[PDB]
Amino acid sequence: EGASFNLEDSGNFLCTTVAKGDSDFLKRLLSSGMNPNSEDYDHRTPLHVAASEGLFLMAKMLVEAGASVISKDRWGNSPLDEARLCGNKKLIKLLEDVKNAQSS
Amino acid sequence: EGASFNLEDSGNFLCTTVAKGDSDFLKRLLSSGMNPNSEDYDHRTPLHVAASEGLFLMAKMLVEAGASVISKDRWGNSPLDEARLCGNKKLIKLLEDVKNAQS
Amino acid sequence: EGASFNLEDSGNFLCTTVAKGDSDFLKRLLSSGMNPNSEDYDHRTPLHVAASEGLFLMAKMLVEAGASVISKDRWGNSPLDEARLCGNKKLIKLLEDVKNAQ
Repeated sequence: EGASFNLEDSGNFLCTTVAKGDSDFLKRLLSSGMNPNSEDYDHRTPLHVAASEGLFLMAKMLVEAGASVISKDRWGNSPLDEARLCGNKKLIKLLEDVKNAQSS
Repeated sequence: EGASFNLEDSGNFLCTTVAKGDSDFLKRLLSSGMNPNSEDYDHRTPLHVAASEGLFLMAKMLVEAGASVISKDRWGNSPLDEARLCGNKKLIKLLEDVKNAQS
Repeated sequence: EGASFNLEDSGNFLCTTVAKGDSDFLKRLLSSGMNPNSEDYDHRTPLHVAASEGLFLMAKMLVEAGASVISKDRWGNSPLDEARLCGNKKLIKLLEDVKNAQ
């Protein structure tokens, strides 16, 4: 029927969901695809939160939803920067390649 | 009756509520004794959000609730430090006074 | 029923309420029909006081109500001038956007 949350701050609710860490909840949400990424009160997209948290599965799944890596938090840090800070090889490679491609 | 909040992620919900910016509604939460020390997934206190955004009044009441200002976030900046980054002289003033009390 | 505030020294009361800093009280006040365009005896709008105090959330409520950004104070200073004195860059930006719109 064309399911779409379209909730108030649904992307910010995804920031709160990455705070929850429920990858299944997130997968079903992003299957409904309410929002790819949206800045939180810290101006951090849910991709920022996942990348800083090292949640590579959630971050890759958000990138599949459309969470951009060129977005930067309140302190001008992209999710790629957070992933590089974390040091997650798979997540670092994913965000490096995706953001470098996104620049073009 | 002693009914408490018992609400999941009190810190993150407080960050969200301060983000809304309803000073009297936060005050009503405080009349229910709302969680003084709070933090979201980025370890950012609602004090952090208020100070980075310069919400001096919200931070004023929240600190009145007994909120820890020396507490820092994922970035290692306290709400005092976040206000210093934002340069809210009045908010820096209040947070510094309460910190000198706390230190 | 068409309630109107009809309260003496409305601008002065609004400046004093900005001094109170109760954002919810002012939100409900100016959303109940009161106009914050009115200034005080010092011709300072409540927007003037908010901008000098750097009360961005409070001044944003104020502007949405209709508090003039190009109105001057007793000393001939706009709320934009008050924002520049405060040092709040973002407040300066929205006040400049409003002056251009107005």
